[PDB]
Amino acid sequence: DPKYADLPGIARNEPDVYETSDLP
Amino acid sequence: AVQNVADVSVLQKHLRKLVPLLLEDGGEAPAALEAALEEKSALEQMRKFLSDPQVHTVLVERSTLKEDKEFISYNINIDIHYGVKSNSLAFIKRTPVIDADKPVSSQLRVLTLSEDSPYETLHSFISNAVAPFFKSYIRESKMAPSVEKKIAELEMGLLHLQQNIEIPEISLPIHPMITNVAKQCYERGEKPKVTDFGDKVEDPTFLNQLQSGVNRWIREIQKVTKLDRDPASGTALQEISFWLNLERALYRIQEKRESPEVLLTLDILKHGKRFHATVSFDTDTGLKQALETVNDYNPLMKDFPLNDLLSATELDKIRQALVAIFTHLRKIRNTKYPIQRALRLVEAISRDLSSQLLKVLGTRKLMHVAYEEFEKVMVACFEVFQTWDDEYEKLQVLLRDI
Amino acid sequence: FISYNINIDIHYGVKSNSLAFIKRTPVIDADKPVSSQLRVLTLSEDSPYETLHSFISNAVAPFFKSYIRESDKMAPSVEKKIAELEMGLL
Amino acid sequence: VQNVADVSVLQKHLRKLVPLLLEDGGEAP
Amino acid sequence: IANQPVVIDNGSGVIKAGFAGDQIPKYCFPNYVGRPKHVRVMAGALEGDIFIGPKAEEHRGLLSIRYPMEHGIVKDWNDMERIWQYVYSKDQLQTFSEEHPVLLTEAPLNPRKNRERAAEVFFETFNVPALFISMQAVLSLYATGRTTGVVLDSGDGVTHAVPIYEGFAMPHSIMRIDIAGRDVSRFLRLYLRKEGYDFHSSSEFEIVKAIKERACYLSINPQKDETLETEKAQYYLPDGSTIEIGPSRFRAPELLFRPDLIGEESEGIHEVLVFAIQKSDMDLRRTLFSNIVLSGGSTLFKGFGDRLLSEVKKLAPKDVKIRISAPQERLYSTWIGGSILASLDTFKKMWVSKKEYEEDGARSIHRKTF
Ligand SMILES: Nc1ncnc2c1ncn2[C@@H]1O[C@H](COP(=O)(O)OP(=O)(O)O)[C@@H](O)[C@H]1O
Repeated sequence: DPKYADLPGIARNEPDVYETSDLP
Repeated sequence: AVQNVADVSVLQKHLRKLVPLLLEDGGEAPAALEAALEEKSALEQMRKFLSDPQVHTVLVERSTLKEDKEFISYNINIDIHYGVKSNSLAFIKRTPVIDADKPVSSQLRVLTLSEDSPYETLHSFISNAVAPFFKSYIRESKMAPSVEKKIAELEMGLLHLQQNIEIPEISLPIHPMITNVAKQCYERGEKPKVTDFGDKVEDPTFLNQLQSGVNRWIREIQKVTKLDRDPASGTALQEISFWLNLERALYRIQEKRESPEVLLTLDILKHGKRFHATVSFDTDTGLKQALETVNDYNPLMKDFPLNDLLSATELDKIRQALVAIFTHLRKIRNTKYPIQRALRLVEAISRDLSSQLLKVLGTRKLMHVAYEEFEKVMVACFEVFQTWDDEYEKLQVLLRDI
Repeated sequence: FISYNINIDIHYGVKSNSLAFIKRTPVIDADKPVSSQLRVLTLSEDSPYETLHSFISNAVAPFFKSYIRESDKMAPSVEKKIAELEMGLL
Repeated sequence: VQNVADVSVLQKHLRKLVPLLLEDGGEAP
Repeated sequence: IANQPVVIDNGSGVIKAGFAGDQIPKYCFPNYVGRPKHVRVMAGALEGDIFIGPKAEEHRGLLSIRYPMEHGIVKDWNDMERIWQYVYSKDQLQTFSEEHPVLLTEAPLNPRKNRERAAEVFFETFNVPALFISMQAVLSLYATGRTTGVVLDSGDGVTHAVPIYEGFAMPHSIMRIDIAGRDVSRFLRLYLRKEGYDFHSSSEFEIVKAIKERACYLSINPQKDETLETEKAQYYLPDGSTIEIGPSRFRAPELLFRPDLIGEESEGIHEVLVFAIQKSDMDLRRTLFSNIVLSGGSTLFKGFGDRLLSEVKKLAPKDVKIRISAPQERLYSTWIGGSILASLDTFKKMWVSKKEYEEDGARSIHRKTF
């Protein structure tokens, strides 16, 4: 989108939410 | 500005070009439009619409006389009345010199005060095409904005004072492409998830169009949850009628908007992060507000002895209606209605009661015929008066309890 | 350029004209005269603001004046706002 | 549900009415 | 209405602006002070002396860039009014103070005098018809769609967390430590002098800011990675001089987690948020483990989120769900949340009327914002 174009940029190759290991 | 303008026969001919298809039974130059814009006074009117700039229209009303075959004939004068006894079809003199030099229609118009109500036909024709021409004129880039706002406000007030129903339905146009996806995801994949749309996510213009459509639905929510009227216009029964009507109207609209297809489209827009429409749609909800309101009033807003008043030829039955109504009123503990609105309500009904008393007592000829007849009828009236009095006093006591 | 089209698109430019019979009974039927019960609307070849002012002044001044001096019910305010809009557009 | 001016009906009425509302009377221009 | 509200996204160092319902602020620029320092003889220079824009970002060798917003708390309010007049410039807004509603962004738990003086500005100098200031956390949740959460952020020298479920009144459940990147940049400059690179000017410092925010990360294993050998890759100045990586670009931002190295007993975001969790209630803390509303523009560096999650792993007990709000446009998201907030129905009652200022203002301002 032009939203990310006209601005300095959003997240690069990394999401927002993460997750702990299985069976914490 | 015209001197050797078109003849009165030519004047009635142009008047017939506009008036025979509407104010008459179709066709060319008939005798009705001829008598309308061809007589001596009509010749002076032709000179006023062609040889003068003051007359901005030539009122050719579609008058009719029934009780024979309504003689539907046009009458061209300066009497552009509303639609109350004739369909006023005025030859709008848009230009002063509507003569034989220029065209008889390009230098004019046909403004017509239709056979319907002036406010109804005015609001209808206004909102249909009058606001569009001036809207395009102003839309081509205020005074033009105030004029368009006045046209829209006039159509709103005209439809309000004209249409007493005033509660239409609400259109929810799902975008046809999305409906196509729903059909393709309706054959055996009946639930249209996000994935099927795919590249449709990058449609901020298209999804913005849909966002705007939902915004119109929001405007409709405002239209639904925007008004109630003073508990004095006509009988209060009319109000109770629209109370319940608006209750199931709200519920109907609720079931309409609860179509999971529309909701699903909103979910897609939600995925598109257009939180604007979603949240604003949720905030405009006066839905449960109004629903709960009429659900609150709803027990007392149901099964009221309304025809007992209109079905009481005797004062005894009048008193029966009084008791039935006041006892029906007692459902207050579950409604929470205003004191003033209730006063105005009971007072309007009380004036209606007096009117029914006029309806029953107006043919007694008390001062004309046997005096004892008046004695008996007035004793029954006394019964009505005191029953209204003391039972109303009991209502007052219950109001103290309220 | 002569561009006559029988549609519901009521557009207006600097010299765009039109011709309509906005049916009082909106369902234009062939079983009866569809042109009979129709409040006509024929946009002349003049300016849209001037055409709108002349049309408003020709269809709401004496009509709401007569419906205000007699009789729907909001003809006085309708005539006031209509005359104001007509004079303002003029 | 179907009381509508037909394509030929509405076309003929609009053609016979466009000249009366666009010129000094006459038939379909 | 043409009198559309004005969304002003402040910040200790950055500020944005726009109208209601808009999705991108068409005006984004910093927060500073500037004035010339030399003497010309030949005319043809720029005048106004307090510039904001390419000329300001070009004639840096002339102006004296300062920062009145001490941890956001501004002191040169007059100069801010000048800036706000620039906000109303011929290329900026062209509107008048008495023409639009104004929504303002803020940082909590500030003295009343701040809002007082601001009300004086926008109601006497400027004369705003509808002015309102609130918490960006709500706007953040609006921009993310969530309703309940622990909203944490970082400005430039300001950091704070707001763990609250749906805007419920929990003032005792709020933490704030205002310290961030500006001093880290000065600390970077300190490292520079430590290996022979002295800098002192305002513009010079801003270039260092660009270096910092341009080149910084977080090596997850401090001691371990320290034992290893670096790269010290060099970036080049406008002239083109040595800018090595050094221990700096990863060791210096860790000071935000070991704040005692600056010589100040503090706790570090992690412990701060943990205390905020302790400020909450056991019958809600599970949701709060899921409620991880992160934000802050300074936070946008490498080795940040996931390493901080490892910090949480060391802190939080078993069974915790990572649900981090983290697009890089969280700054803009505040502005956007305020934009949608402005585009509302109840918003009319939400603001402060101008006549209310004419009557009393102050106490009513504190009453409407609470
Ligand atoms: N590349 C970057 N990575 C991380 N942070 C940055 C970067 N560039 C700028 N920043 C910082 O992010 C901060 C934005 O957070 P914000 O809350 O807007 O700060 P402020 O409150 O000072 O306006 C700015 O102060 C800026 O110094």
